[PDB]
Amino acid sequence: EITPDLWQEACWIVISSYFDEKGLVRQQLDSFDEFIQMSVQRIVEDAPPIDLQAEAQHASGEVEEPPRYLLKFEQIYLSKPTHWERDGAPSPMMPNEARLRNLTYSAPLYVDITKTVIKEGEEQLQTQHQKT
Amino acid sequence: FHYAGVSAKNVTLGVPRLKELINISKKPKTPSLTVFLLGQSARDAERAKDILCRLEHTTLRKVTANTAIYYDPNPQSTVVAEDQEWVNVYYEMPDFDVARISPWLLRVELDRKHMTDRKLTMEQIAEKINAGFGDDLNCIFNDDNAEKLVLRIRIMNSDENKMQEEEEVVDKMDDDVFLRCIESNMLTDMTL
Amino acid sequence: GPSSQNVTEYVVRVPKNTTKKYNIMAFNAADKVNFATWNQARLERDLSNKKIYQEEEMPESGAGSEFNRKLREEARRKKYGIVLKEFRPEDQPWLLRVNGKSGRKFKGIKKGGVTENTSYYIFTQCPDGAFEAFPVHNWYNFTPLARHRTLTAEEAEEEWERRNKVLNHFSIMQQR
Amino acid sequence: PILEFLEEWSMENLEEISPAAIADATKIFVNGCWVGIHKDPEQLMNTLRKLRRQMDIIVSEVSMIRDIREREIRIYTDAGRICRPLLIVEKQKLLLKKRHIDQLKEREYNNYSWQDLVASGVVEYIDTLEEETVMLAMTPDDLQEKEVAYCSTYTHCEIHPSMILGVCASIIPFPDHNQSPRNTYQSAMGKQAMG
Amino acid sequence: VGIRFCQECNNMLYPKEDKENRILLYACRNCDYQQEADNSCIYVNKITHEVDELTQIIADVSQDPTLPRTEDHPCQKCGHKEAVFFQSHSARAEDAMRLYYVCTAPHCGHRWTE
Amino acid sequence: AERGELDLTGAKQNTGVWLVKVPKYLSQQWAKASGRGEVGKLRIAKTQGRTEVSFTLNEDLANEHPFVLQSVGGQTLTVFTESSSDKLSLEGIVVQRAECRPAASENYMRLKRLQIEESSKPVRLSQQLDKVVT
Amino acid sequence: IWGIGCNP
Amino acid sequence: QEKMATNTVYVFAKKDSKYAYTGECRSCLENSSRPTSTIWVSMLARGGQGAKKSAIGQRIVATLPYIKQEVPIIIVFRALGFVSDRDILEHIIYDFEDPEMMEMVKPSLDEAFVIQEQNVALNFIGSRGAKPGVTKEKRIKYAKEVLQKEMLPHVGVSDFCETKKAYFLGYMVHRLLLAALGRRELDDRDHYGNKR
Amino acid sequence: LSEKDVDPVRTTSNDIVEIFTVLGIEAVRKALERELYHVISFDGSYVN
Ligand SMILES: [Zn+2]
Ligand SMILES: [Zn+2]
Repeated sequence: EITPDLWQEACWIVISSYFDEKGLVRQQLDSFDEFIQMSVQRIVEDAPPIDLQAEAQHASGEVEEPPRYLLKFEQIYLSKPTHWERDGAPSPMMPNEARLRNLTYSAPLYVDITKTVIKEGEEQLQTQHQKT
Repeated sequence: FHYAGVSAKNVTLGVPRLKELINISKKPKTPSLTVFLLGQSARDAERAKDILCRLEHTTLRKVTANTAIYYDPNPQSTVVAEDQEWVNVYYEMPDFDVARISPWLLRVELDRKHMTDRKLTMEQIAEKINAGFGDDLNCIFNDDNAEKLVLRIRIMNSDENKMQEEEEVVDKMDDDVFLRCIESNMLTDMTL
Repeated sequence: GPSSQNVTEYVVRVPKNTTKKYNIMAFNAADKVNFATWNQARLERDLSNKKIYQEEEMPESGAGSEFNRKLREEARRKKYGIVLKEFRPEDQPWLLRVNGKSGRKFKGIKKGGVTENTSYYIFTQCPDGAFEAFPVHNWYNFTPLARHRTLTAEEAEEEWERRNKVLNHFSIMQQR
Repeated sequence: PILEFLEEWSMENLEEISPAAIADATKIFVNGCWVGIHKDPEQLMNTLRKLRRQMDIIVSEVSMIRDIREREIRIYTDAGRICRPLLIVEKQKLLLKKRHIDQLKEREYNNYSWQDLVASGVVEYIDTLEEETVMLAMTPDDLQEKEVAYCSTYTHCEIHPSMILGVCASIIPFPDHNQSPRNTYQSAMGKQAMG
Repeated sequence: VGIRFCQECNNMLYPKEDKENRILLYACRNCDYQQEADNSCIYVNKITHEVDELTQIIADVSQDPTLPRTEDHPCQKCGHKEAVFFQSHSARAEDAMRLYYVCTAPHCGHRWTE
Repeated sequence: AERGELDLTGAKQNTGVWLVKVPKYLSQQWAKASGRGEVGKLRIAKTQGRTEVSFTLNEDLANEHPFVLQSVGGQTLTVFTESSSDKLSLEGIVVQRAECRPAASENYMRLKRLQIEESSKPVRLSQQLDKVVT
Repeated sequence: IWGIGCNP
Repeated sequence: QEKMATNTVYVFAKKDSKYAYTGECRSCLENSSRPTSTIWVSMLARGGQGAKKSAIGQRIVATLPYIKQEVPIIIVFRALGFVSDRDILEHIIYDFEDPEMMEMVKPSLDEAFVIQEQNVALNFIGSRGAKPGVTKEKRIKYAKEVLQKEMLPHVGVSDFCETKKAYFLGYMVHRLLLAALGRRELDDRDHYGNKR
Repeated sequence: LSEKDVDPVRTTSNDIVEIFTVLGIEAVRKALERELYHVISFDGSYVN
């Protein structure tokens, strides 16, 4: 099944297959896809949770009385590119409209955030804010 | 890059040389000196070779095959088997033995190819080393008939005695470390 | 004899829980560790937090701030950094002192690389004749410390200033 | 995944390694971190290359390099490594055969593409570091075929030598018959043409 | 030549001379252990550094696809015809283009220079 | 006799123990029940000048594991236990090391891929949203 | 592009 | 944008620099976070001449990140906790049989023979650190933090990873020694394998 | 120049600063002219 002296056809058939599957600008598109799909979520998850507490508020017995607020970001979501008009009504933004009207081609970025309140009342409440 | 092999020397030419001359740089990139021979030395290649040897810097490191630092408590013991014969000959009528003998030994082997290429002599090297370090170094040199050229060096016998009643406990570098420093200085700056 | 063709097969037992946890104690071969001279030994958690973590906040903590000044002092120290960490012994290295102070001292450090895809078990002979396997809770590599005179830090700094020690170093060690 | 597989395939970890044993064994670096040593390097190298060509655990972009003189195996999963696809040569025969080009020729209504060629093991992506360990043939038929012996151990083959040129230099006709500065100048002039 | 580490402290032993017995002793500075030296050589420096590269060559290099191979030079040890041949591949090798042959075939591992 | 004293009786008796590296599937199979007191049988067959070690998986557990030995002369290993009563003890000295390897070659890679997918489940990725959140 | 003595 | 490869050891020779051979490694924490921190291991040239300097000849130094002054390498190994000279050389020299590499390591061992305490070495690193140090305790803890995080992050950043860092540091030294002996060729900056 | 069997008259160095320290300012005038002429005429070009 060897291909002797038919190689000029075969090499260009395989080259054509390469260029059909992978375009000339595949590197930029693939790198940006990696960014959005993985790196943004990983950057959100790598960030340490926010820990906050009051500075001995009320000057009472203060046995850990100041509440502790803990925030953890999770599950980043991206919408399709959208343009909001002067009326405030969202609408999809086509690239040519961005070119003509000098708009920026951007997409909204949403994160789920979980907020836990620890007031040393023997109860902790973990409210969740979806798609902030 | 596009000079010729006729020059047979590194030569700076073109814009860099123009910059060197224009700025009168203290250090040229390729300092060179053209020596014209006076008389018969120009006519005969061998005499020109003699002048070359006179004009080219030569150190002990260039002519030294290898250096080894040994500890030999007794010179007569001759820890190295090879040096037995000439050490025995030298110590049949020993010189400077009355002061003392330093136990640490520096043994230097000189490549015959380099020695004959520069036309150096073992006695000449011994004299130069003796003059450079005065009496602090005692040198033993083989005859040229010996297949391996060996130079044996020991610390000063007077220094080994210290010639001092107090003797000072400073004990700077003891003798081995001092011998290593001597070896490095000899190799770098002998200027034979 | 039977030794040239002996076949031994034993039951394997893995108890769900053991009162004593199982660890690994590894000594370097070059150390030449010998247990014949190990008449007594002392293994305990380190106190190096004395030098770098705790009781280092002894004097400034008990200086005597009070009232509004006490509230401000506590809050200011806490917000200045991120609350200094105190003793949490279970997450600290181990110190071994064989035969008291006279004998050699070793330091064991938990193997940092976790075995997320590996487990280690130990087989021990028992009268019932069945092997027993116990999981390795932790791995420790112990390295000895010589029972020799140790240079003082201040003296060490003074000596290092004279980095060019032309004089013999051995005499310097003898002087100390 | 590569680290897990390496642990499976008899790679002693640095922590468990006796310091004396390192001298006689190859060091395995993954993404520049010295993971461990392996007593038998060649078997591991062949297994890694088989896995990559089957695309099982090692992705295609991952590059394995073995420096035989320095006793080091380096595996890079890092981003930003530049790679070019090359045909694979086993024995002295190209792995690409007429059946593959027949399936590619009817690329429509056969759903056979470059990804199928990569998965089949006919082609492979090789970065420069791995290029240092690869014997390449410019043209398959000429170099692979037996002649006066120059190399009998070709491991890869170039798909076509004209693919070394870029986008602007590819429009030059008969580039090999021009002086090199002229090709460089045309590459710049072609960007300024009108169309 | 070789460096010896003391058993008691696992540190380097430095040469020392006992004046009383005129005996060379390798003694650590940190600990008092002293050992008589059999070699009696403290420091050896080879300025020519004419060290054979046959020892440094690894037998594993025979597996390299990129190395040239000759069947003209047979192996001395086993008679295998193939033998990869390569140059010094070494910095500070001065000026040598000698070919350091390595016999192919498994486990022979024979390195010879002609 | 003190709290920090190490019971070196195991060292005095020179009790010999074997250390083995075993895979996660085997350990997890053992941990599934972990209380039945039985997980398998270790069979060692010795010949004139060669010894082989193998482990058989229990039939209930499954619903061959050859062992490869490793030299222990390069490093000395001992096993010590920290009792819940704060009485440290030494069990014995390691005299042999072994590794457990899977029998299946290719189909085992399928189980490895399943394990990789299970380990990749906690990994979270950016999610595409069709409609902008209001 | 010619030789070592010429031009590149 | 082209950049030099991270998490790799490259040995170069710089004529102008006092170091005859310098080996550098730029380390990043798996690209997850933090700027890339470069640690250089350099060998001082034998050109410098003195009664002790000529005797020691080439002496290895290390330019740890966030420490202003060059630190002798044996001191760094002792700071990591490997006090014994034999163990340090075990990490640096993989085969003790070769005499030339041990000869190369000997001068740096002599330079650091004053410090034989891990705590003292940490205090020395802190004291020569660029950031000011008020007390010995603070200096020791600060230098320990620098070694844990700032230096060779890719090998490890936490989880008692001193042995891995020691082995990689010893690999850097081993490669520098091999370059100095001439057994390995100095790396080339232009190679596109290095240019991510 | 001091070494025996070396011609003191014709021996010349390419470094102009050495010529200045050894032979003087007029000798440097001539030597600098010679060196510049060499750099100019190596290609064959001629400057008056
Ligand atoms: Zn000692
Ligand atoms: Zn052979």
